[PDB]
Amino acid sequence: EWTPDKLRQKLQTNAHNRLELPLIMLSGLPDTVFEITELQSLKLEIIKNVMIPATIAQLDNLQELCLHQCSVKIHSAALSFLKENLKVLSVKFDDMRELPPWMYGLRNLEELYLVGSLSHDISKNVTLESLRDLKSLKILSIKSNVSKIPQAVVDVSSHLQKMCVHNDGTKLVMLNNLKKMTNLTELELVHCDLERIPHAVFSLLSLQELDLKENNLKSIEEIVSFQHLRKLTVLKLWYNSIAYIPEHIKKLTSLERLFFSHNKVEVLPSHLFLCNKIRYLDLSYNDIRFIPPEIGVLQSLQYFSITCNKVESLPDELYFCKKLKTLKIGKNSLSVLSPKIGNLLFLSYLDIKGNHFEVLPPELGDCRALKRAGLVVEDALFETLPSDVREQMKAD
Amino acid sequence: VHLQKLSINNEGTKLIVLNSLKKMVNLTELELIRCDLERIPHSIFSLHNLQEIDLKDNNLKTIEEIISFQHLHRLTCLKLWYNHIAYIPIQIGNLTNLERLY
Amino acid sequence: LRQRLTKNAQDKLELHLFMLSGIPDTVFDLVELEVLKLELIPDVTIPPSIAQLTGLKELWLYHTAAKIEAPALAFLRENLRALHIKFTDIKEIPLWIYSLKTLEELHLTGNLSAENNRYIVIDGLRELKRLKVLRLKSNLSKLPQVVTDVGVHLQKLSINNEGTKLIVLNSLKKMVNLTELELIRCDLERIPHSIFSLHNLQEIDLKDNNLKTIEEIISFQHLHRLTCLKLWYNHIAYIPIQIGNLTNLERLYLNRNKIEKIPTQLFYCRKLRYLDLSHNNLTFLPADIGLLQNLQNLAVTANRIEALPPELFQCRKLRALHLGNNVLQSLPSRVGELTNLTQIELRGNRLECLPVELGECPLLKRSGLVVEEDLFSTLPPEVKERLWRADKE
Amino acid sequence: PVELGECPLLKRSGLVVEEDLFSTLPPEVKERLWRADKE
Repeated sequence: EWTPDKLRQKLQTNAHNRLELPLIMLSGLPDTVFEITELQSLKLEIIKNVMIPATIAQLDNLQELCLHQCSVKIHSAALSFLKENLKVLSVKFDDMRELPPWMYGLRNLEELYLVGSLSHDISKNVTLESLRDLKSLKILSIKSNVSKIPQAVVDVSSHLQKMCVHNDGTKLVMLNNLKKMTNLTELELVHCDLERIPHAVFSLLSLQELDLKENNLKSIEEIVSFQHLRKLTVLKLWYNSIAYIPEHIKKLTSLERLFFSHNKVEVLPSHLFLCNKIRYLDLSYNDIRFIPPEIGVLQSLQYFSITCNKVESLPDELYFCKKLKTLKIGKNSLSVLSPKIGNLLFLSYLDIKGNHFEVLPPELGDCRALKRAGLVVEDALFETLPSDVREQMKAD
Repeated sequence: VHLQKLSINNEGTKLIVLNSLKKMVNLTELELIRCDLERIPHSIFSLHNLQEIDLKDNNLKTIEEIISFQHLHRLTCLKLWYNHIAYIPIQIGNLTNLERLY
Repeated sequence: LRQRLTKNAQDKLELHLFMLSGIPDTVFDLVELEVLKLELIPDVTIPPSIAQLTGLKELWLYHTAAKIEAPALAFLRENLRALHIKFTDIKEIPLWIYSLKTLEELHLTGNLSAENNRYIVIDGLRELKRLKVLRLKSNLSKLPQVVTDVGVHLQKLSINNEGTKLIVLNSLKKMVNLTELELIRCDLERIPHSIFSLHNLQEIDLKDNNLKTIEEIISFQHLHRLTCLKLWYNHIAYIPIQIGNLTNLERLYLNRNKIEKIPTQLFYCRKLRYLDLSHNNLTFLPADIGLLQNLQNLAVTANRIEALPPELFQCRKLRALHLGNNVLQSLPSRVGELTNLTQIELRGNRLECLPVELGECPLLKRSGLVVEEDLFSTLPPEVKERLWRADKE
Repeated sequence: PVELGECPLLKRSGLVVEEDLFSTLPPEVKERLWRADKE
């Protein structure tokens, strides 16, 4: 059925810059597929009752495998070669048996994408707790309704580094299994229904980043132990419900990325901007009443998003901070764009979309890195530049 | 807050506005088609981002609320069509910024 | 069959015949054909109607024994010029392929070491005086002497041995006309003196030759013709400074190796236009890259570079930046200086955000700028719209 | 001679010069001549 020329037509690239063969709803796997030896990634979607022969030893260039909703079988030489060669795996378990039991005989595996679903008896999945045979695993993303973190992760904590979990309305419990994470660096928990940040995250002493996505954080009071995460630079607590921000932010100053978009914050304190190492601060689509002037302390800031706020007053000290590359103040309650805005030399992005402005000043020419694209505004605000300034601006 | 166009067709039924439309900060095109208002409420000329205003088939015998539109900096097109407008007052000469005066 | 027609890397019209009983007469009726692919056609007899294939220049007989007669033989001798015979037996190789006059490209695949037939079946290569390309994917242990007499007129000799050491003994000094010696998977682990003894090689690609130390490069400066020295797929662990002798190099492809670092003296070759260092162990990328003003595509994908030096952007001729899968902390705004950049691989990495100066590049488009969707969305909406409009048209 | 190198007018499909010494000709000369066979 499938000539090699048809497979040349099917050849494409994927999300990881590998040569992918998308095989969709096939009866099986042809040997003509394995005749291709330049192949870097295999995509098998709902191709069930499939046995992998020794012929995959032809193509040495594989690095990624996409075994999606397909029950696959195996052969001894295939086990040996995919132990030696395969490193990236992306499977979908629509059915528990559609997850094959042989992923775990490998060792060279590094990336794993465990998309799908899970039942109530989570701990009974011995398929999970065989990754002790994996030695090189570093990326684990489990989009599933997982309520209890398995002892699998506890065992593989020594070499694992990235977590991405989408529970989608399922409460995540039993967080000691995330306490006994030791060498983990990235944690992206989505819709885990974690009411409070557990002591698990603070037991982590080398976490580069944390995501508490879609997690109902009403209050943030456990930040006192967050100082133990010296590697923590990213705190992407967006679409969250943090009503106010306390003084405990002073515990960690190594924080660099700070996403509180769509948060419940009412007034920023005097105590956020003490941590000068922050460069990447987000408050997009919040409802902050006004910006206090202590923003002047954040000099090493390069991103300050407060878009769709209720902020009626921008004091000139954020205009005094010239290292601020991105600064998004869109759809606030501000009145007039600052005339002395050309002082910000390194102002790459100024999203001030939908703000009630009157007339743009002529000093946008003094701004070195602000464009019409950068200064996104309503068009009746775009039409306001002097004619010589239009001549200097159309030529940038 | 993010919505920018609201066009309500009612086949000849008057709504009760009652100045409940002032949260249209991002609205740019308020198009009352066959509203039969015969009057202009203050919420129409309170919304600073409105650029398209056509009071079509609203049976305006007189249009008298253009003077308060100067706080609204963004109005650029007054397509006053399909109406009972008997006369234009000479104060219409005060405007300069319209383009598609229909 | 007419809608079946396709094209190759040489942009020549092919057609792949695959499990056919013979060649259909509808195939031979075609007159615009350039490459006819008789692959796995069981013992097909070639009729004289091959004369209808007026444009026919390339035949790839892949496990297809061709039975031919005198008029078709004459037409092939007077027209056909390139012939890639893939075989698994000596009988599969036809004897008439040695009688073609105009043949210039000849490719063999299949083991040639046999009893009482070692380098004797190809004794008819002396009849072929127009041969210029001779690829031998034959796992041969030594180069045949008949090929050495052919090498007076041969300009290209590529050997594939699949990990078998070829007994050089400096026997390639006869092919003074050789221009592209591409030892593919030869597993030499050393450079014999015959490689730099001949003066006519421009392109020397020692692909999977497993050379531990690249030490014979001092003698390559006498090769004024040498401008493409592709030392990829080797255990070169360090580059000695001596390569600074070779100033004529342009396409130095040094990728898929364990180079701990390319040194400053490596940049002493200002003529370097194409530089590939992908899948390497570099510590960083030095400043003397500013010297290489002619650089067009610098490829350091999946190497260890933490910060991009501004001297990289000092050059303006960059066109294809294979910078993906790296540990680049951020891309400096100086990429806005680059205009020739038509594609740049930025997927993966530790890229915090894409600077707006990427929109300043005119030649760059969405297909050129391969990056993750969220990182692309970090750009302002209107510059993304500009890039979209420049892309689709 | 090396005078068969640069100019885009006199090239191989024009002039079929001796191929025995076309091998010892410089590669830029061969570039002009193969350019003839393409252009």
